[PDB]
Amino acid sequence: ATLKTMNLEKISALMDKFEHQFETLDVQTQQMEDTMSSTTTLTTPQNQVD
Amino acid sequence: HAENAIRQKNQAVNFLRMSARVDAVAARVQTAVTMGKVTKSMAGVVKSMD
Amino acid sequence: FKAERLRVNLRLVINRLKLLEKKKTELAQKARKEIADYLAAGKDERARIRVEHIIREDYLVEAMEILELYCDLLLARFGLIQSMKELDSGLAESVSTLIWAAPRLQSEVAELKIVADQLCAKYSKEYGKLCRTNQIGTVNDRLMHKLSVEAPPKILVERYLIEIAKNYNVPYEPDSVVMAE
Amino acid sequence: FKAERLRVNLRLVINRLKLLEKKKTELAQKARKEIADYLAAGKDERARIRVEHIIREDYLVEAMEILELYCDLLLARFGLIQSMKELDSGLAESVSTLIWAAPRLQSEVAELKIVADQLCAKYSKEYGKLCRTNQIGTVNDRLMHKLSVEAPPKILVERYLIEIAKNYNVPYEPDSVVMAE
Repeated sequence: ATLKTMNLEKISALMDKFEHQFETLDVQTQQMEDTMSSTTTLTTPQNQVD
Repeated sequence: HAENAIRQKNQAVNFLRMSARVDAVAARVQTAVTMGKVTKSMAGVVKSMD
Repeated sequence: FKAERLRVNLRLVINRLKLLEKKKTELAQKARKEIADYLAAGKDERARIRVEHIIREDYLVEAMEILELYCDLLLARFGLIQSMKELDSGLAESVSTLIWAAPRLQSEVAELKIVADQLCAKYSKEYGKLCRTNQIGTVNDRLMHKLSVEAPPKILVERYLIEIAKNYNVPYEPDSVVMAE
Repeated sequence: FKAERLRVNLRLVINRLKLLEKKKTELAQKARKEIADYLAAGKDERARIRVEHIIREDYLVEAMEILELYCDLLLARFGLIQSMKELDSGLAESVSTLIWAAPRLQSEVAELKIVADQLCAKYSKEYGKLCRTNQIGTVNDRLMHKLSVEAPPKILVERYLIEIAKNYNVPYEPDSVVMAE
């Protein structure tokens, strides 16, 4: 029953989708972090941290 | 951790200055409230004495 | 045309320009470090694009400094705005540049568009959106250059890369074709 | 055509290309190890297929580097896009390649198709899907070669196998027929 419902084609497609979705999430995280950092730059000067 | 420390230091200084400003404003407003009560009481006294 | 509206918008523009130039200087430091990292690797033709970004931002910061100067000048001679009906010579440059640069920096500073409005709605001699664009041939040329949307000179980009490399202890071989011509 | 949409999609394409080239370099290391293991055994005609995979992926990574470069170039000269109505020479290559390669890398990078749209919907001189494909004879030839869907040269495959074997301490006897011709 299971391998009929969840076969190799569907599993492979689902996993490609998982990978692509979390890559997109990797991009979203990077951009979101760039912006989060750009928001607060006068409270954390690079010179002071160095 | 250096970024975190510098950020916390700067934001603590900012919060302190901000609290000082709000304290000044609140003291002024409290003075105004007390003086308004006093002025209302003296107006009532003036009316009654008149 | 409202005077106090113009005053308030000028003060707001000044504050906004201060904040923007501060944070842009900081971001410029960080992106210069990024360009140094890029030069550490063999990627060279890409660091030129990054430093184009950087020098564009630096031109922008200088232009914002000039605009803050002009806004403060108008704000110091505001009564001379309210009294007369036609602007004098002392305020020609400020008004002209603040009307010409408003659409340029409209996205960064929003209040600048309101300032441009109050300065276009107050004048009729060669004024009004159409005539305001027609009589814009008296603005500060330097600010026009800072906000000029053009590919910067290649030699200037090479000089920017040379300096960044020399500072960040990274080797870099400038393009002799442009470095010598 | 929307400008800010194009800007955002360009930034997204840049980030996506960075992530993709990183992870593709990593996967290439691992699959090179796999090819070394394959060569350890007597299986040779199969390692050639695996290394074909590898060099295809490497061409792809180089093409993605070039495309990231061009996207950043457009993003650095975005105002020059908004101001003019016809693209200048400095942006001909970027636009041409980003329109030509979009259907090639549409599966890997989705936002690239949106970038191609905004760059085809903004121009009419030899533009539009049909005319956009007709006027695609000015793209970077190198990128065309990197994304060229063709059986790589056999001698190149032999050189790739020789290097991988020499690095992974595995013996390998190249096909003299191709190794010498």
